[PDB]
Amino acid sequence: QGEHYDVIILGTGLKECILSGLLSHYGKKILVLDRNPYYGGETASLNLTNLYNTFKPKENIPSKYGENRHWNVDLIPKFILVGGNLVKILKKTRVTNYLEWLVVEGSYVYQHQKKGFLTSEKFIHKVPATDMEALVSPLLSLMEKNRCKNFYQYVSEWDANKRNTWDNLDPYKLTMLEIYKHFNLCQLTIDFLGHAVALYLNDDYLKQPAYLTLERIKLYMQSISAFGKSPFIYPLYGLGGIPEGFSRMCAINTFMLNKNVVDFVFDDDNKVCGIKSSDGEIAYCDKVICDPSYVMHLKNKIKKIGQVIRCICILSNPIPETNQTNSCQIIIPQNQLNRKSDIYINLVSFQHGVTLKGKYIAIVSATVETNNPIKEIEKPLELLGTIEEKFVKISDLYVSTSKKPADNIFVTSSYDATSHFETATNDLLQIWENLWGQKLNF
Repeated sequence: QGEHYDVIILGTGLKECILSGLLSHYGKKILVLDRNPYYGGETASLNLTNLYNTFKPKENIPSKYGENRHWNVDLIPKFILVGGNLVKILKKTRVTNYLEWLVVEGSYVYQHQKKGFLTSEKFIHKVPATDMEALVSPLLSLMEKNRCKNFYQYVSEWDANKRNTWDNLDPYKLTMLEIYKHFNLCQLTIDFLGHAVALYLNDDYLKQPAYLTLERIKLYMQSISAFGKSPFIYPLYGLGGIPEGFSRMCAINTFMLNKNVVDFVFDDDNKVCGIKSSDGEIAYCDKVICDPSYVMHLKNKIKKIGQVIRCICILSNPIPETNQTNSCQIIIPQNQLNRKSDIYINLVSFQHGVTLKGKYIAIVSATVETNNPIKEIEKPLELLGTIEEKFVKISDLYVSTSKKPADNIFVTSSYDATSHFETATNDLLQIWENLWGQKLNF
């Protein structure tokens, strides 16, 4: 009798949209519903009116910021690694072409260098990604430069499946730390390699087999060649083209805003079999994918693991010491700020169609470790020069309580503090694997 779908998806956050795209691509019958009057959920894109309504509702919008059409401010701007899986997913689903991609102009890492007699105090530095960049890197002593050049040369020719490229270092038996020690790299070198090139969140990889990390370092290095300036891209007008893109694509094989779900329907074995709205709509389904906001009434679905702070800052000029770049990423390794998790800064501007020409947006993101998260981002904010306005959002971080829920309600994790997309893609890939029992193939 009633409407029936393979999967009903609740929320139009980026992960939900991407998963909807993949389901529609592989022939599944889906319905996508969102309580909000706009797409994007926690990853929504805001114009000026909406940025101000959301964060500064008592204030007039300054005239100097001009018209709404120039502003597309992602709440959660994550850059995308050229060689990563999101790009592969967008290719497969044929959504890539609804978007225009522009390279992020630079990649920086924080390493404090104290004022000397002939050298200024420094904080952030270009991340070297070729042998030649390493030999010339201010991150490395004269000597360490040669060593890092040798390391990059090695990785550049290294192959996980060709032993004659290993120089007798077994990457399945040796740990990454043993590989570093073979090249006699120092701790600060290890710091930026692990956090800013291999793009890890912590130093657990040091004790794991080397091949995992070599592949990632090689991937970073390969990813630059596409656009040269960095291995990261971001769409013109920001990540808001993505839900639009997927809505348009899925409609071929639909998405609905302003749809207020008020209940899950469960069968006799407590497995999801449908959803109901406040407007007396019902549909049946075999599975649900949703963000944590849709399961706040349900038992043992999500676990809070912490909070994230993001501070969106309007600047008058590029970030000092980033070579006047119109877009950039700054990775701050946790040991640099005496803390237990990294801090990240993304910068975007008129280049990516997200701000008025002459204005910039820097977004500082951190995992909350203290009673006073605003204080935790004080030093990072000092990197930005004159800040015109700040828009701060602190959010709870949830993860799902199991990878393969018996009830067939698959919950996406909250977006983490990272400035790039990998961990989001990893979560949606894990959800995909467990929906159908098979990894996505590229």
